[PDB]
Amino acid sequence: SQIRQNYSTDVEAAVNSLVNLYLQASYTYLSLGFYFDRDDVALEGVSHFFRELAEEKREGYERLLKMQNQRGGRALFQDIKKPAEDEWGKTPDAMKAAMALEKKLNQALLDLHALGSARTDPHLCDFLETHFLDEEVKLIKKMGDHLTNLHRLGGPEAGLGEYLFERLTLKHD
Amino acid sequence: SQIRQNYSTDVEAAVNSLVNLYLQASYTYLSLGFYFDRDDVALEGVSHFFRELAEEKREGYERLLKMQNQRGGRALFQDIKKPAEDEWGKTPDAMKAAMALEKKLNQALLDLHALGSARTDPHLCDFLETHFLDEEVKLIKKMGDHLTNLHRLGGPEAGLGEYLFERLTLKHD
Amino acid sequence: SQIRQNYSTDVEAAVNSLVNLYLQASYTYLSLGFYFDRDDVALEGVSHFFRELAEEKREGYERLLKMQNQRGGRALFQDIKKPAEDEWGKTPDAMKAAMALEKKLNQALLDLHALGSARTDPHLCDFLETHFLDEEVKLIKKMGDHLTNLHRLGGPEAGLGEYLFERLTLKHD
Amino acid sequence: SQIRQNYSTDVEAAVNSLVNLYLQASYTYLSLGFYFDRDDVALEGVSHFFRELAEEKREGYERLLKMQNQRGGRALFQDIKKPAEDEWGKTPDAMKAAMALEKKLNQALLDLHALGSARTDPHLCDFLETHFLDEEVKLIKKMGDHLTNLHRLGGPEAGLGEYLFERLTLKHD
Amino acid sequence: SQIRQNYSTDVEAAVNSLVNLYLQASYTYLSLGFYFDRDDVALEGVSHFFRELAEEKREGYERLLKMQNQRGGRALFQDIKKPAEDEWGKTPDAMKAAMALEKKLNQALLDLHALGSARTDPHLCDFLETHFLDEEVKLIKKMGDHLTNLHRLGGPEAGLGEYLFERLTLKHD
Ligand SMILES: [O-][O-]
Ligand SMILES: [O-][O-]
Ligand SMILES: [O-][O-]
Ligand SMILES: [O-][O-]
Ligand SMILES: [O-][O-]
Ligand SMILES: [O-][O-]
Ligand SMILES: [O-][O-]
Ligand SMILES: [O-][O-]
Ligand SMILES: [O-][O-]
Ligand SMILES: [O-][O-]
Ligand SMILES: [O-][O-]
Ligand SMILES: [O-][O-]
Ligand SMILES: [O-][O-]
Ligand SMILES: [O-][O-]
Ligand SMILES: [O-][O-]
Ligand SMILES: [Fe+3]
Ligand SMILES: [Fe+3]
Ligand SMILES: [Fe+3]
Ligand SMILES: [Fe+3]
Ligand SMILES: [Fe+3]
Ligand SMILES: [Fe+3]
Ligand SMILES: [Fe+3]
Ligand SMILES: [Fe+3]
Ligand SMILES: [Fe+3]
Ligand SMILES: [Fe+3]
Ligand SMILES: [Fe+3]
Ligand SMILES: [Fe+3]
Ligand SMILES: [Fe+3]
Ligand SMILES: [Fe+3]
Ligand SMILES: [Fe+3]
Ligand SMILES: [Fe+3]
Ligand SMILES: [Fe+3]
Ligand SMILES: [Fe+3]
Ligand SMILES: [Fe+3]
Ligand SMILES: [Fe+3]
Repeated sequence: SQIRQNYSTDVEAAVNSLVNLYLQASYTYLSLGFYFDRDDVALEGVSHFFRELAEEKREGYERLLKMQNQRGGRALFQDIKKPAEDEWGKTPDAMKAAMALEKKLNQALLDLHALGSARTDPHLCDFLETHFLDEEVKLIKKMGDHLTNLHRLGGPEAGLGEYLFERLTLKHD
Repeated sequence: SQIRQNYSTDVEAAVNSLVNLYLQASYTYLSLGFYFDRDDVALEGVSHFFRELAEEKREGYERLLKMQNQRGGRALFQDIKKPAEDEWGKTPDAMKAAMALEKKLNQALLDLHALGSARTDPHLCDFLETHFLDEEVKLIKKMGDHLTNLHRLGGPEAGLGEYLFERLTLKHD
Repeated sequence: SQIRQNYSTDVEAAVNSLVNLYLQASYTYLSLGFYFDRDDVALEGVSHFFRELAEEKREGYERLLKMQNQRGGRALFQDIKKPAEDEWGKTPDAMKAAMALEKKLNQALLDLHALGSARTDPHLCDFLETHFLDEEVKLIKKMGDHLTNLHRLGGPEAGLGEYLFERLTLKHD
Repeated sequence: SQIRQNYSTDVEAAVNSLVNLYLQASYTYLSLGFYFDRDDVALEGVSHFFRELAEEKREGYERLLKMQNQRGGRALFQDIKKPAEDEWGKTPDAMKAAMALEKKLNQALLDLHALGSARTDPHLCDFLETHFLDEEVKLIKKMGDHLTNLHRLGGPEAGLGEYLFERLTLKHD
Repeated sequence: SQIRQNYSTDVEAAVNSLVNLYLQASYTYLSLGFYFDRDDVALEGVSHFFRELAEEKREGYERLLKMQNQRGGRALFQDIKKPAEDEWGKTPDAMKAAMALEKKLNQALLDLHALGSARTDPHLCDFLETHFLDEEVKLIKKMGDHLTNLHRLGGPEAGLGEYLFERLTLKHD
């Protein structure tokens, strides 16, 4: 590139990798979102919560692609693997899957930041600090809170608690 | 003081004492407030309720300090003792601690009013009547009401009741 | 914590420590603020300046506590030591104490950032960069400016200069 | 009186006495106010400050007279003694006279409250608490502050300090 | 130039020269402006006054360059010499340097006008009359006024006068 300056080929490759991980995360949330809209699951606030995450992950990979072009790297795309489950169980099972996905993304971001640090790329380090690291921390905190309220609502009266959590914590209608 | 008139040195000292008690109460509510924001407690309306009390106790000690200066006494500060617990249990345990704290503050206010009465200081007596005694009575009544609704929600289905009380009585989002 | 990821127990402890330092700084500014409101000191712009700093330090420790909870650490509180003086002298003595306090806080922030760097915690490093380091630098610059104008106003005509500085530099009525 | 209930003849008399003291205080502030408007004194902010006090003392005696009629006592007026000085010196001499006057009024209010207490007249006690005691405390605190700023401005450069205090503390034009 | 008409090569060269003098004057005011913002000088109204002059000199050289192009001359730039001092002393020393700089610019403008007159270039003569000569006269008059008020404020109480002049004559906050 006539513009490329201080941008390691290893960072360029790891940015492409992280774009595939966001594409795959977005597709997982797509599937979670539709699953909760099934007539035999029918938790619209849960569905909305995951659809909005599919959108947020989408903005993540678009931001990464834009930055790849601003630095003079070249986007390379790979096949996007289907989500790990076809059916996602009850609200607490889905939320625990989402939390494990966000931990995996957060560790990928932290590995990419360590890589950019090792290549002394402060533009890369600040881009991740600014647009990604704090957003992940807030989201994981929010999922932890939701798992804790789902657990206080669980036990023998679990169907009732699931109905209440969807109605009084999550956003709907 | 060139301004000091009818202001006993014993009232001045007891005002300093009561400022330390408010500082300590404010710090207790700080700790309650953050405890309820932990990802493994996650009751935002409970957290909000205690954070607002930390603020209200803050206004109490600032009002006492301003009055100390208006009467020509001298503020003297002491170390502020840490709150009595590091972890505050469930909503009803926290609310019972808060109620015991407000009883202790209310008795301190009532002892300071008896002292000002014994020193025939009607400015002091009216300052406490106006800014403190009725606010404590209202708050204790409100905590009594909350304890009564927590008790009707307790028993075997306690986690559910705690989730409902936070959602439908306390203020959040 | 079900949410804790890449958050060292040493950072968690040093965040608790820094919260105690902010609590103590806030309490120092409380005392400075009331001291300047005494009828025999009576510099309302000086009092306002320190009261606003008590508030700003308050926002600092609340921000640190919120971040401790977002990362999945646990707030632990200790006794808050009383301020180092009961009487704070004239404006330039108070401002030199405030400056020494802000230097000590700034060095604590810089030590916590070096610690987070040594534990490769970029969320921590960016949190301090964003919310604390530049605010301290600006405040210390402002205190340096105030000390320089107090010094040009000092000497034999010191009472006059102190009255003018409070009236024409500091905010009041 | 067909309306008089629980209103001691000694309180009625002491209310008449206190009305004469307010009339005399108002007349002292009248004289202070015009003195500072003399072409050879010419401190308009000082003049304004005392004229406003003449008005405030006026509202005091009118409030006392209205209350005398509400309780069914009978206003009795006596000759109003002229102010203690024809010329009031410099700002700090005038402010020290005003402060001594407000101390004397404050002690009269405190003696009337002790009297109403000894006659178990809680309407009287609350009337003084509500309309007089806190207003006196605030005013004396304000005069103490002004005396302290006048003192920091005094010494060999006293004419200059007096000009600055009038311009930058007191209200004018 | 296909447009050049009645534009002497000596005027073109002297316009390039005068552009270098304005660049150098602008850079002097830059340095004055930052010097007065140092924590150990701290006179914000003085700093503002010189920063605005850096801007005004900037508009001067841009106006000269635009006019050079309108007449069909060719801008030629030379190295811009650093300002004559690294530290500018107190307000009156800085203002006397600024005044000497404006005298030198004013004499350069007057020499360029005499040159354009000798080449019978009335477009040049009117351009300088309209955009430069009266602006210099007003500015020098204003600097003379400031030097006179600084001198009435000088002597043994010089630090005080400097603080007052910055606060009550110059623009700040
Ligand atoms: O949600 O945009
Ligand atoms: O839209 O973020
Ligand atoms: O939604 O950002
Ligand atoms: O709540 O103010
Ligand atoms: O704010 O009370
Ligand atoms: O909130 O008062
Ligand atoms: O100051 O908020
Ligand atoms: O409020 O910062
Ligand atoms: O005040 O931020
Ligand atoms: O002043 O009414
Ligand atoms: O009018 O008080
Ligand atoms: O003026 O009340
Ligand atoms: O100043 O434009
Ligand atoms: O802008 O002149
Ligand atoms: O500023 O022209
Ligand atoms: Fe959306
Ligand atoms: Fe969104
Ligand atoms: Fe978004
Ligand atoms: Fe969006
Ligand atoms: Fe609030
Ligand atoms: Fe409040
Ligand atoms: Fe309040
Ligand atoms: Fe409030
Ligand atoms: Fe504020
Ligand atoms: Fe603030
Ligand atoms: Fe703030
Ligand atoms: Fe604020
Ligand atoms: Fe009036
Ligand atoms: Fe009035
Ligand atoms: Fe009034
Ligand atoms: Fe009035
Ligand atoms: Fe400008
Ligand atoms: Fe300009
Ligand atoms: Fe301009
Ligand atoms: Fe301009």
